[PDB]
Amino acid sequence: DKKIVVGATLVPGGELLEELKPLIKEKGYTLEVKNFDDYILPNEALNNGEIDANLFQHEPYLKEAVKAKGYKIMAGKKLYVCPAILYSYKIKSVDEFKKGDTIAISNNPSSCSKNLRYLESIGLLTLPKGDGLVSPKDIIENPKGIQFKELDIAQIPSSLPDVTAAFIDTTYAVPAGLDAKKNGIYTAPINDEYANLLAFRTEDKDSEKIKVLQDVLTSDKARSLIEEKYKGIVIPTF
Ligand code: MET
Ligand SMILES: [Cl-]
Ligand SMILES: [Cl-]
Ligand SMILES: [Cl-]
Ligand SMILES: [Cl-]
Ligand SMILES: [Zn+2]
Ligand SMILES: [Zn+2]
Ligand SMILES: [Zn+2]
Ligand SMILES: [Zn+2]
Ligand SMILES: [Zn+2]
Ligand SMILES: [Zn+2]
Ligand SMILES: [Zn+2]
Ligand SMILES: [Zn+2]
Ligand SMILES: [Zn+2]
Repeated sequence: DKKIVVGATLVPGGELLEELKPLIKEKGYTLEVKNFDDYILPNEALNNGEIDANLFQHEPYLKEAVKAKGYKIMAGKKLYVCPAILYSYKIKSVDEFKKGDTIAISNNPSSCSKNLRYLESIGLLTLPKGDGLVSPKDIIENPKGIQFKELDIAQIPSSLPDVTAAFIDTTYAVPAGLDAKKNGIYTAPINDEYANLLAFRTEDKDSEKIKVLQDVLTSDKARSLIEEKYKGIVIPTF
């Protein structure tokens, strides 16, 4: 009734929501955060009706989820970007890549494709022109003989000792104890197309609960919380 149940991955959405509880209480609502540890279940729960909203994804991921699963869900206002970061225990600069080196990448086709294009933009390889999805099979030039290890996203943090470098979502990196200042060698450009945001059932588009959530999530308090906790790795888009 006056309870809002939001599903979220701990970092950054879960902890942001937790610190916004008092502000939500000021709007006359109680907030409960349901923790999820993966990118699949939060949307199921949302479409099932178990949660009022979720905070873990960007709109492109949601659109792909809607296409594959037929969820009746929707992206809200852009909140913050979480640029992909390339981590390494073995080198400090992308200039230090050499023959035989291995990069761990997600087996998600969109993430994989996007990661390969990041590596292209820094001159490490070349891909065919266009905007379609690319894979390691499509690499035209590969000067430094970089091999790619395609893994489940949950496995990538623990792979860092066994590979040269790895692309890891901040949602996975931070709870795994990875420090981007210490071990990050490349951060992806800011692109608000990939801004994480609140998602909710299309039916609840104009409901007060979603309205309350998006108010507090775009507040000055929300901005300062993001900046104070993540300092550079999660960037507000409001
Ligand atoms: C579940 S879509 C990926 C979300 C992740 N925090 C990112 O922006 O990279
Ligand atoms: Cl809670
Ligand atoms: Cl319905
Ligand atoms: Cl309703
Ligand atoms: Cl203001
Ligand atoms: Zn806290
Ligand atoms: Zn207040
Ligand atoms: Zn809680
Ligand atoms: Zn899970
Ligand atoms: Zn309903
Ligand atoms: Zn509702
Ligand atoms: Zn060095
Ligand atoms: Zn350089
Ligand atoms: Zn202000």
